[PDB]
Amino acid sequence: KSLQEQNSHDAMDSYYDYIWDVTILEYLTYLHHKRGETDKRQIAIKAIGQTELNASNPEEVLQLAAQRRKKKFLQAMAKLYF
Amino acid sequence: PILLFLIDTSASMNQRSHLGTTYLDTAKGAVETFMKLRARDPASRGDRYMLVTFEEPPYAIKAGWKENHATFMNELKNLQAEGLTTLGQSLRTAFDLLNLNRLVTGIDNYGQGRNPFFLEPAIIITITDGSKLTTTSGVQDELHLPLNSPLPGSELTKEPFRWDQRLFALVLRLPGTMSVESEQLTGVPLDDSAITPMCEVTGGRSYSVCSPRMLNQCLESLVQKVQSGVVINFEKAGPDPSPVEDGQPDISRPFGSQPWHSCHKLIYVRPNPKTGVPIGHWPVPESFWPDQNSPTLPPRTSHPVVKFSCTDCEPMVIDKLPFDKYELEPSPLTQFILERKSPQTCWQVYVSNSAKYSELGHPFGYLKASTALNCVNLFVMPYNYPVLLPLLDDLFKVHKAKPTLKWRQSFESYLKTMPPYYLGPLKKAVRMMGAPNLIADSMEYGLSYSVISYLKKLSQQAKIESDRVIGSVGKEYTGFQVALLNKDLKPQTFRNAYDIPRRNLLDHLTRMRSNLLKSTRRFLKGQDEDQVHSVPIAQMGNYQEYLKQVP
Repeated sequence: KSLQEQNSHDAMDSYYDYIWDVTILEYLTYLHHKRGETDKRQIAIKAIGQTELNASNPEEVLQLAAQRRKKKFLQAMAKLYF
Repeated sequence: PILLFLIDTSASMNQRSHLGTTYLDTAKGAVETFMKLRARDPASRGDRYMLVTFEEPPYAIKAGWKENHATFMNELKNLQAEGLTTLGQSLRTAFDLLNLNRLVTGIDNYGQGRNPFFLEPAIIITITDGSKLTTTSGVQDELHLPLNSPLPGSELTKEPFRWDQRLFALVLRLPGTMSVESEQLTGVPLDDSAITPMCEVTGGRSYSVCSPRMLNQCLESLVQKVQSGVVINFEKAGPDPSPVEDGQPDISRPFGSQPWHSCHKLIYVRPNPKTGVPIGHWPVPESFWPDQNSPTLPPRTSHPVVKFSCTDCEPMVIDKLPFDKYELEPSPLTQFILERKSPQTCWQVYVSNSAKYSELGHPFGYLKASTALNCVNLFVMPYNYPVLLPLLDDLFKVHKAKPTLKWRQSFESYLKTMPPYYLGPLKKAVRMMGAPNLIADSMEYGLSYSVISYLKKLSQQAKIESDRVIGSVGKEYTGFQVALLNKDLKPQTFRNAYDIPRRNLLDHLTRMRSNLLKSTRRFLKGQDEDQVHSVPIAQMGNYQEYLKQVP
């Protein structure tokens, strides 16, 4: 519901590095293909096609990539606010 | 047969494996290697290839009945995985295509029984990844097919699939980093996906792959299972399996959960060597006594439920009466019976709710071990064979057509107990028997007038829907939309001044002037027209004269 809207006052593409779920990136690619984003779609494809965020990795690799992205995103929020 | 591939085109199918290639490219390679391994088999001259993607209609059927092999290749190699994981709609669309042409041709004769000789073999293979099922509203936990009834006549069968088609699933689980441990299992595991219960219901199996070698084993196994047959659900009912006197009954044998209770398993239908269509004689009976005044037939099961009784009997095989016999492919029922090792005994198979007075059904067939004990065959005769067959024996032993009286009363009792749609084949039966006096044209009715009118009207709407679907495949104030860049634009630099960029404009201008001052035999409207996809020697060499025989 949040990603469907078109009035974001934060960044779109440069926050796509702090995502680690294939489902939400799947929805992002679908939204960008429907709504005409031919360039944010390629950013989503590059994010999905990483050999770090595959669904069938060992669980340790996935959770460690998740906590790395959690650290970087929370630091980015502490960069913006705080 | 009909090989249909349901290729998942969701964005989650865009993950990259350890091979440096995407999951979708692995799916295309799986289709290509399936082609090669199927073409190795010297029985695949006629095999119609179809492709369905995870895209909303009418852009759902990539290749269908009216396309050819080259367009199937071109649409296969040009797939983009940019959708959602909508498995239910795509599966319903594939089944709707296949059952649509099925009900168009009248391959399934409703009301006249079930004839497994009328067969259109079909295997559909869904290649996906096992991600979460996604809609536009949220994630869906459990796979539900939509029930909108688009195809006319969908209410006459409970399940959207049929008994001539089988579902298999290739779920790609290739890890991003290669596994240090090497998989050494001969068999392919089943997956914990949401597609596995569906393919177990339809009479298939879900192959789970984690390595390219595992993909080779899965695809070889999938090639080995593409044959022609009918999937029927065999179940036991009533008495327990009979303990052999030589065998020892044991408490350790499970009396509550035994692996061959129910099996949705295949039986083989060999083609006719002289024609191709198996010239058959006997139908597997319905699950209802036909009321010839009911306005509607009850909806039929997609997969027949046949009950076998394990009570030992004698296989009656009469001379010159054409029975029909099938081979049933390996199943825990078959390994049990091959462990029994008794080619002089048979088990009695029947269909419930097929009798006028009894919920139990009089036996219509027997399953029987072969002579070499290699496989267990299914022998089907007309309905109530232990009653009918000795009287036919008696007529060709003594009576010589024109019979006695009590035997007449025996056939009036039999035809009162006889199903009426079986009135079709049994008449045809005596056309091989040598006794045409038993033919009576007075009784030919098997269905009501209402259901026949409904069947004709259903066939007409099926023809209209078939035409529609075949035509569908292969195709400054509040009103302002900014145009997007088109890859298939083909910017024609000589036809229009708008398409020339500034930085080469004067250059191009001189070239344009040269064209209008060339005055050659051929005038070209494009600076660079190289080719499109393929540059063949044979295609261009045909457009020339080569007058050199040199003999």
